[PDB]
Amino acid sequence: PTLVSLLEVIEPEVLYAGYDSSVPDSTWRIMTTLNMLGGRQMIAAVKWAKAIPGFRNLHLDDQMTLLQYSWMSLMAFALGWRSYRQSSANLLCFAPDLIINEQRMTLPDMYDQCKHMLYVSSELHRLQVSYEEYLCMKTLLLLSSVPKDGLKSQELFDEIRMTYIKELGKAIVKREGNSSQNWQRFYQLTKLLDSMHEVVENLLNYCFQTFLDKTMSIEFPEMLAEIITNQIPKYSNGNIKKLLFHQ
Amino acid sequence: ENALLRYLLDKDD
Ligand SMILES: COc1ccc([C@@H](Oc2ccc3c(cnn3-c3ccc(F)cc3)c2)[C@H](C)NC(=O)C2CC2)cn1
Repeated sequence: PTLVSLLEVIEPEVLYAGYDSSVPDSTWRIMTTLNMLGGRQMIAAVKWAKAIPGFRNLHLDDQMTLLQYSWMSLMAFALGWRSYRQSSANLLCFAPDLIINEQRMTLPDMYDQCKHMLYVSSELHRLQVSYEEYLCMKTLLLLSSVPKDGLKSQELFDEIRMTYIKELGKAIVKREGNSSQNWQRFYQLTKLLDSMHEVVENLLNYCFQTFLDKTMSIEFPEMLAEIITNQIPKYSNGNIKKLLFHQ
Repeated sequence: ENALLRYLLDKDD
């Protein structure tokens, strides 16, 4: 069995939001429902990461560290893919019972956050990204940041990261293009991977603010609350080494 | 510190 097929088989199931369509829409209602759903997406992300070949061999501390950094990169990219497979859109397919449409985008403060998510699905569409390439890219996003001093199992991590970089390369060759275009596609796809760092930084600005401002009454589940509580001090003390393909 | 995440990684799925 191929390494890419092993990443395919562990693709998490589609979760429903539990959004009652009969009651009218509001930004607060939608944002609250999405945070609660986000916690359930992140609980499934732990199960997902554990089944990625090589991940369970890293020190337990490194496993926690990687999921804590990458949480938003994983969710924005997976949503971007899900929304791109239901395109031409212009829509964010958060769950089958909760799709952010053009009318939902008009709601106060909705667009300002949605636009960073819409950039991801627009890029996968523009570059006509395949399933195999996507699977390789999502695993590479779990391994896109490390602490300032590095990981406990850094050597093993660098070995695992190189392995999945090579896996991405195999999915590019399959598109049957000449080596000049093969270099072009890799440059293009790894540029989107690098640009995820900015998408996340933009999404986390409004997310950290809604979490810290208790007067906004915007609830986060225990799983999301725990990640944000851990991440805020690390971004504050500069304890993050964002890995870049292009300099 | 990060009780829920450590539990989810340590437990058998
Ligand atoms: C209004 O726009 C947003 C944008 C992002 C979020 C939250 O982040 C996500 C990201 C992705 C999420 C979910 C749930 N589900 N999926 C998903 C769905 C499908 C898939 F394939 C992958 C993930 C939650 C975030 C924690 N909270 C904030 O940013 C709050 C300040 C607003 C909520 N509302």
